[PDB]
Amino acid sequence: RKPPKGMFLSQEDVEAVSANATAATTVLRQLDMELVSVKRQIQNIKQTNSALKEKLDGGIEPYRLPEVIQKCNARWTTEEQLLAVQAIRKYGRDFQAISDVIGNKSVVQVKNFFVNYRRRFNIDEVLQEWEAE
Amino acid sequence: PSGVEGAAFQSRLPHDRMTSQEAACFPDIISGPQQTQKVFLFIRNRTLQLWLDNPKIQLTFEATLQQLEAPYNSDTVLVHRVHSYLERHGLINFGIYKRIKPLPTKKTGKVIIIGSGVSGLAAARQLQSFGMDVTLLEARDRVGGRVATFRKGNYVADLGAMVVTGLGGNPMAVVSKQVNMELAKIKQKCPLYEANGQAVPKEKDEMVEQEFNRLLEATSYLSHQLDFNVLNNKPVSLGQALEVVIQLQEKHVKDEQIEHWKKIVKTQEELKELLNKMVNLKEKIKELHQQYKEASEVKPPRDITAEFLVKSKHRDLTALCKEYDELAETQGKLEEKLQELEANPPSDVYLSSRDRQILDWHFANLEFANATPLSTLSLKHWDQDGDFEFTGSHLTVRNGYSCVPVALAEGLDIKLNTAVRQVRYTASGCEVIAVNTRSTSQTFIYKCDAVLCTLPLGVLKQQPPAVQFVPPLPEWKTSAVQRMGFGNLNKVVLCFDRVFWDPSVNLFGHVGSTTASRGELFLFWNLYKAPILLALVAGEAAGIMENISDDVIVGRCLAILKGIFGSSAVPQPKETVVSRWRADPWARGSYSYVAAGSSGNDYDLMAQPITPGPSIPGAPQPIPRLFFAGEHTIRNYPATVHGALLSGLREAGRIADQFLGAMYTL
Ligand SMILES: Cc1cc2nc3c(=O)[nH]c(=O)nc-3n(C[C@H](O)[C@H](O)[C@H](O)COP(=O)(O)OP(=O)(O)OC[C@H]3O[C@@H](n4cnc5c(N)ncnc54)[C@H](O)[C@@H]3O)c2cc1C
Repeated sequence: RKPPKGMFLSQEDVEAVSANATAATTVLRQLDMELVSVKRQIQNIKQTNSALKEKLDGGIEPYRLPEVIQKCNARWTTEEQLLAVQAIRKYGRDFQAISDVIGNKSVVQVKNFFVNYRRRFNIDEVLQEWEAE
Repeated sequence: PSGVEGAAFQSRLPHDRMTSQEAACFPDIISGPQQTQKVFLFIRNRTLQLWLDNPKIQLTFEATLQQLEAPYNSDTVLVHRVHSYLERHGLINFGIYKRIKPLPTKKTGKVIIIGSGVSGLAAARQLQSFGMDVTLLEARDRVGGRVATFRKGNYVADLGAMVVTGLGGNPMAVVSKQVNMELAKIKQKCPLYEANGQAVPKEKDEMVEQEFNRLLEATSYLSHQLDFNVLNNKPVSLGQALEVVIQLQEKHVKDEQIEHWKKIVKTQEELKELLNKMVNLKEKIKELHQQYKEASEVKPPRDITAEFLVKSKHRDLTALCKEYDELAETQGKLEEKLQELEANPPSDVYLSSRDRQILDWHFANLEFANATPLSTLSLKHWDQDGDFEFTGSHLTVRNGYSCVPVALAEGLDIKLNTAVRQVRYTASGCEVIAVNTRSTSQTFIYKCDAVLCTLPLGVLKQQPPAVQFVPPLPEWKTSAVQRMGFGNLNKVVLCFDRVFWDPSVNLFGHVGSTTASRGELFLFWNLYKAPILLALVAGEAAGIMENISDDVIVGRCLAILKGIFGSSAVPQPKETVVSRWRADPWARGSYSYVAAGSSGNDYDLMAQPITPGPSIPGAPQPIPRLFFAGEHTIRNYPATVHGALLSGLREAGRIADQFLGAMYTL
């Protein structure tokens, strides 16, 4: 059998509330102390977070850059070949970043680029440099 | 139940099974084949049915056999044995009936019965009914003892027993047919009225009550499932066990809040650590924007490394603006999750001070029923007799319960104002020494074969002793007396000239302001035809209230009633009476209870008769001389009138078996 519903009586707890004289008021005060100590610690983190909240006021709206609606393309302008080599130097293998920088190349076209021009732009060496930081 | 099976149930017997008692008288039958048992059981059940269907005339053996039909009328010795057994042990022809056969002219054996209580009277009638010489000694100037009824003018109010606790299997059912007891049911709806004098709301009342019953179930769980029955060598009380349960509920309420607020802070701390991530990312975003701005200030045409800067810093920034937006969305969830948590707090308290006072009333009512503070009741055993409770509504005796013992006393040699001082019992017989209560010098001596002691437990408990036993009662009997509990509760009778309460409300409560005074005037009954309100003192309060003037107690009652019914509506009472049962020397308290460290088994010890030592040494084992009855001997029906009645019937059977011989054992 179990206790009535919403009545809690663990073996362990019975022992603990009876064990000594006033173990009742002892255990019940430990929790009154514990509660107020958690209630105060709530106020700290509330007030701490209220300050951190206020710093972010404004969001990042003054720092937002408009949308570049760029159409993908097969051809590689000598321009964007050079943008690539430099992007490789700064980003290494983050083909997404390299694609975003160049603007008009899909992420696969970037991966292909690595392979086609690999020899002509010493792309090995270029990566060794990026890795070296 | 109905039929012959109804009679078995109505006589507290299992219809389909032979009792242990029956096995002793009919060992041939019960060891015998299954068929003969069923025959027996029918013959028995039928015979009871007959008696029950008309308890105002003696059921003879002839009459019984008359109504039997084959195969059951075939064996006439069985039918005679059964009838005799039943008759002997007061299952039939008990109480007040017309003797078909007038009593025998000559009596056999002399028995002295101490006390004209219902137990005493019941035995006396049976013993006399069996043709013995019976004489009862009553210290009081009236029969009934703890059945006491106040009468003045047309006011009639029981200061002693009042309730018939259901008729379903109650011997008093049979007695009510035999004696005009004006039996009115009790409408159990009892509204509570706090210290101020304002009724408790339905919501409150129902909540607290339900909690009270839940707390009780809880104590049972501690007792039976967790074996929480000893603590620091001492037995655990119901009182202790309720505290422990209540504390554990209070403790749980705190444990719950702790866990809820700990869920807040853990999540609040996630938010803290997130806001830091957001404020540092904003700082980088601020700086990076500036760099992109500066690099974009360099007007074209420009070489490709300068073009790469604008592009890379553009990408880098929209990349960081992505992060910050994802973190802004995460912040939104954790911020709303907070409001849910702060909106769904666990219960503030287990019980408030105002609930806890109402709960104390529900405890006071239990202290009232058991007639003792809950600190005294055995956790394991306080309710053991509760499996044998009768069915049906509880009723009051409208015309006063004294009608019953008075009816039983008719035709009995009762010596009133005769206080037993000493009981001597020896192999050869017993002498009982009493005095006249009015002049203590005037001394009486009664010689008899057997003594039946119906002295209240409170009297048996008295130190120094009111009654001396010679020889002294054996260790096993006296220890049982110490161990058992003799409780206390008192009634205050308020007789008015007008009804100012609700005539549809039978009973209503008052809620005391402290735990310490929960019992004090905690309940009022309107149960009588006349305009009388009865007020109850229970629990710890009862014993203390016995040291307070009647006038003061009536004051406190009126005060409370002014509160509930308005200061105008409560006149001065015409007549008032206040019981002080613990004070009363002829019953030192109200009735028994199962004290902590007692069990029902003590009630059985108290019934066990005493057999003296042999007069001449080496002479054979004597007959039992000193017998015991009264409530407090009857394990399964203690603290009741029916219990007393039943104990009386029992001892009469036992004594008659001893001194008149049992022909029916063969
Ligand atoms: C306030 C109150 C309310 C109660 N309400 C109920 C109820 O509602 N329902 C219910 O079923 N039961 C109730 N009871 C219990 C019931 O009254 C008893 O259980 C029953 O009457 C006891 O019968 P008895 O023969 O065992 O003892 P008693 O009735 O006390 O009889 C014992 C007799 O012995 C006499 N006596 C004592 N000392 C001596 C002496 N030294 N010499 C000679 N004689 C002596 C007494 O005066 C008494 O007449 C109530 C009891 C009380 C106090």
